[PDB]
Amino acid sequence: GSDLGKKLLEAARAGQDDEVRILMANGADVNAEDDSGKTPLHLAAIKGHLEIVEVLLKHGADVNAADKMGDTPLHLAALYGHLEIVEVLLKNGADVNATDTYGFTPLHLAADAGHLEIVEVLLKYGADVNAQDKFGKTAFDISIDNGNEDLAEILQKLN
Amino acid sequence: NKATSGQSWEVILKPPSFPSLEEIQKKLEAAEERRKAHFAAMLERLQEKDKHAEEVRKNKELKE
Amino acid sequence: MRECISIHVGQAGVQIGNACWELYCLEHGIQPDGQMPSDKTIGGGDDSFNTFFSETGAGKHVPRAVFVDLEPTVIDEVRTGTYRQLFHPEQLITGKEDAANNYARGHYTIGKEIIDLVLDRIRKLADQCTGLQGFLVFHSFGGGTGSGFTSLLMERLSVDYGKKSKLEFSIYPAPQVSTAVVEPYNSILTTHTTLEHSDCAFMVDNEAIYDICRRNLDIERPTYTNLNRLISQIVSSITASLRFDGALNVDLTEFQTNLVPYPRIHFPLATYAPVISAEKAYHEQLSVAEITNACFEPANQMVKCDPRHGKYMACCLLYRGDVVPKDVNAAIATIKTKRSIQFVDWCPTGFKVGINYQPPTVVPGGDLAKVQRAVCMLSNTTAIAEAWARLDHKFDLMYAKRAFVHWYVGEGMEEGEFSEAREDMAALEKDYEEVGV
Amino acid sequence: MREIVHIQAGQCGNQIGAKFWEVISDEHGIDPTGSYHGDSDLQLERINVYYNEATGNKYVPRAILVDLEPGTMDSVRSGPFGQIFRPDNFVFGQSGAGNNWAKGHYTEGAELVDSVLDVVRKESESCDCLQGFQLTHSLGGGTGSGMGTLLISKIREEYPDRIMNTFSVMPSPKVSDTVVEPYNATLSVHQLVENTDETYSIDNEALYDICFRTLKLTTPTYGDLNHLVSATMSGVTTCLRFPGQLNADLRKLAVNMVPFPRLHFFMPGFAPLTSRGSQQYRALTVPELTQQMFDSKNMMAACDPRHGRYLTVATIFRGRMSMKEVDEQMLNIQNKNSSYFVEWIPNNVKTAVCDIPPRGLKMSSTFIGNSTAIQELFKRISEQFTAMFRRKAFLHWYTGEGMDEMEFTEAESNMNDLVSEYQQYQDATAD
Ligand SMILES: Nc1nc2c(ncn2[C@@H]2O[C@H](COP(=O)(O)OP(=O)(O)OP(=O)(O)O)[C@@H](O)[C@H]2O)c(=O)[nH]1
Ligand SMILES: Nc1nc2c(ncn2[C@@H]2O[C@H](COP(=O)(O)OP(=O)(O)O)[C@@H](O)[C@H]2O)c(=O)[nH]1
Ligand SMILES: [Mg+2]
Repeated sequence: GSDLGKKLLEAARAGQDDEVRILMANGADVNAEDDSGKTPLHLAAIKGHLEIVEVLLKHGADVNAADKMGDTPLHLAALYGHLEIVEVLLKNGADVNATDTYGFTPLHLAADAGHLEIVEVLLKYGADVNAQDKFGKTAFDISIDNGNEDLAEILQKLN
Repeated sequence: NKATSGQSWEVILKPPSFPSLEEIQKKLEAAEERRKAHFAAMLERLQEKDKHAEEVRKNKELKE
Repeated sequence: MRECISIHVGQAGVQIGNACWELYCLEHGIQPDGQMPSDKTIGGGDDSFNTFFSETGAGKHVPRAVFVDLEPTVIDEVRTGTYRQLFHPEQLITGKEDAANNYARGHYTIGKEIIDLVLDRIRKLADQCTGLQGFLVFHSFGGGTGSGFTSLLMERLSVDYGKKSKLEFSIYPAPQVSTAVVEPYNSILTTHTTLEHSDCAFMVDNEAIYDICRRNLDIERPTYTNLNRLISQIVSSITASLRFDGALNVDLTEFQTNLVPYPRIHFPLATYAPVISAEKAYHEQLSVAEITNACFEPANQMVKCDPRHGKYMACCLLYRGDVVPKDVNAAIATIKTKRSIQFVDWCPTGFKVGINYQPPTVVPGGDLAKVQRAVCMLSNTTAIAEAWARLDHKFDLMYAKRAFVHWYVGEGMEEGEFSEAREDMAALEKDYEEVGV
Repeated sequence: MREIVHIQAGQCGNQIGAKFWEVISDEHGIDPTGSYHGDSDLQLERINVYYNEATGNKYVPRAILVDLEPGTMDSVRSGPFGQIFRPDNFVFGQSGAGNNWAKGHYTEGAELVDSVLDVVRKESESCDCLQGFQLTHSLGGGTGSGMGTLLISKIREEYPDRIMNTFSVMPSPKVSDTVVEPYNATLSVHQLVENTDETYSIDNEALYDICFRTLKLTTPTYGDLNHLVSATMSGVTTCLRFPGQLNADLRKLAVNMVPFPRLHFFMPGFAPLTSRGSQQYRALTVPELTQQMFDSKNMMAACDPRHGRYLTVATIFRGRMSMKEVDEQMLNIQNKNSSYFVEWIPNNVKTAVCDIPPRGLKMSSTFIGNSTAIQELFKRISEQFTAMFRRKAFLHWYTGEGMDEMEFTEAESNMNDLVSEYQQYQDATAD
């Protein structure tokens, strides 16, 4: 979406809440992709910008939009430890079991990052615990290899 | 005292009222043996890390 | 007989040497190629300038000097410069790597590699002497070569040349021109090691010279070239009596006899006058009274200190040019009336006076004006202890934290050497205090 | 002292290294073919510090280009000055480090290291008098970080008496999104504390902030960041490559700058700050250069110098200016701000003036500070490291390379001791 698309991506990365609103009204494309296929929603999800996530979604952003590595905004918020964003995306129809080019599910990424509360919310929302990445690893395997005792207990109940 | 290109005298205002070479070699020897012992201790500590990196590589094969 | 070998160590020593030898040549009428029309070829090898210059079969006059540096750039300038024909290549000695402003590096690491070669070149100069008086050693306190290599050399010279006189021209550090934070460490380490090996040392405080250049010569930002030209004038005043048929300070031993009453308190204060700008309007020449008065003014000193806060133990007045004894005696009499020239209990209150008829000489397009009469006072005052106290305080500040000590220890030096050197300085300050209490 | 051997490791190291070579070649009047086309004997006086003179009046950088990835080497060769480098000096692997310090330090790096040392030995043995080494690398990646520190240790083993100098780029979440940067940087800092003599802390946090806040660049690129790095690298090396009195070689610089062995992390500063192709209106004055030079906004490390005390400072002024004015301005700053300079290191600020200004400017100033405020950089990295480490995040990528958790604990402990040591000297009194 030209000038507006690059400006919208800049404002979601910077967390310029009021500048995102100004650009939507001007007609900036909500799903305007960047160099890596990241929409303003992936950028807000990486950087932890909760309100921007909510304004983008209310203005019809694509909750399941996949970048070039195949990561949706749910994979990014799960990796970066943004619990409140993982809860907002889930409530707005995010794919709990979405798979990137490496076979990573959001649970794969939350387990590796050691985000205990994110793993609990992902499992609550139906994350498959038996999913295997292209390395042949489940999220339980990830926690055991990391040495994460608390997380392996949290995942063993289903796996 | 009157010399060819000069002259000299005193003005009294008032009277008074009233081979070590071997040790040098021993000191330079000590400093040299100390500098080598400093370098040799840096080398043993780096040779120690080299053993750890060969240990790390053998541990990698224990996984896959 | 009665030859003096000059040794220039490190940048400061080499650069001051350049300025001194340029001035000596102007004074004796020696051209930069070593030729002089005034002399006769041996002959011809018995006039006073022969104490400092040897003569070759081609009628050329060669400085009895050795230039040493652990790095080649400064000496490379001597071997490419205006006086490249004055010196023979063997008397210009350089290494590849300098002492990196580290006394320990200059003394213990790098110095050890070139010491035998330097002594071999000194020995070749001494072989050409029939009555070697001794050595004049020029160096900085601050640099690693000037500090570290000098003390190593001084020790070896005491071994190889037994009871032979050694005088120093030492560059005392000033922050305006300093290149190393560690200069106080190097200064104290070199002073401790050289103390028992030096007979008489003339310190040159770079700040005193810097201030004289600014105030008397109207130089906004003095360079080493400005500093060295001024330094050379004072060195020339001190050595005039060795290089001309004197009457006072006729030999190196006489400096000791006249200025040093105790071997450790061997640091005389030099005061020179007049220092007048060359770019100045025609003015009436200063009288003998005016130049003598200027000798008792702290602003004209080669070291910043207050003689009013000390006591004299020896005083030498070295006049040059159009000077008459009647005017000197009258000037001395009037000075005692206006000035507190307090001597210690055990010394007589007086002066040893020397007039050297040779006119004061300046470098042609230099900063100094040519004068009819000049004077250099050499005095041994307890006030010079103030220069040691300033240095000792800076040493103490850093040493309490062992700041930079690892650089010396890494070169093989022991921490105990820093303590030993500092205790020797504390004993030196105590000696100055005790002398004239 | 004479020759410096330069090593470029990883993507960042090669990008920043290539920029350094193009900037210094222009200053020394060397074109992309290796021919000298300058107009001043000052440009060639100390040319030998960075260049070897080859047959036929050509000058060749004494540079070794290293990567575990081939792509960067191609980018260098294809660059403006790409043809100036010795072809045999390009040492590259085929499989990168995958942003993993362990792969760079123990696995892939170790497999390439001997090929690199053979090239560094050839360059070093050809030196009349080797000063030491200068390495450009990032701490956030895998090659520059892991392999770069491996190289430092291997070089320290063979040349224990030479100076080891680095231009180490610190990671920031503002410029990179790789989650493992805190692990890679902490593991590298542990190595640098023990194995380098002097490190220029080039912080991407500060470079981004300067571009965004001062230069008003909405979206800073690595090209914008690298314009600040190259200006800094040119400034801090001025004294090594032009005739002068102060910090003329790597050892004299270290002796003046490093009071305690571990405290060798420098905070670089630069004035005036400019954007690639900004049309800089009027040269700055000496009081303007001095004021800006000590300004937090002009620091290449994201630390406020007013939050600490300067142990030692090196200030380099470039261009035609009054040495009297520089001396007055420098004395004024020290007198006015006495409390930000340790009292127990007298005359700890050294100033140099070089007549040759850099490209595009008539007047410039470069600051090199050894400040206790650099602890803020280490605390930022330590907090990011701890947040991840305490949750056992991404550890399997490192242990999978044969590393143990203990190495992480040790690296973290060493960095916290460094912070504690800076604090100790910050609070020390001349009493
Ligand atoms: N008056 C004067 N002082 C100088 C000169 N050159 C250096 N200095 C001073 O001497 C000290 C530095 O010592 P240097 O003589 O340069 O060093 P060095 O003896 O060559 O030793 P290294 O370089 O460390 O191996 C500082 O106090 C300088 O200001 C000079 O030509 N004249
Ligand atoms: N300033 C700067 N930082 C860079 C550049 N390229 C990469 N980086 C940073 O370097 C780190 C990534 O390491 P990199 O050198 O690319 O990986 P390596 O090839 O494995 O050594 C991150 O902190 C990046 O932000 C560059 O050109 N300039
Ligand atoms: Mg030198």
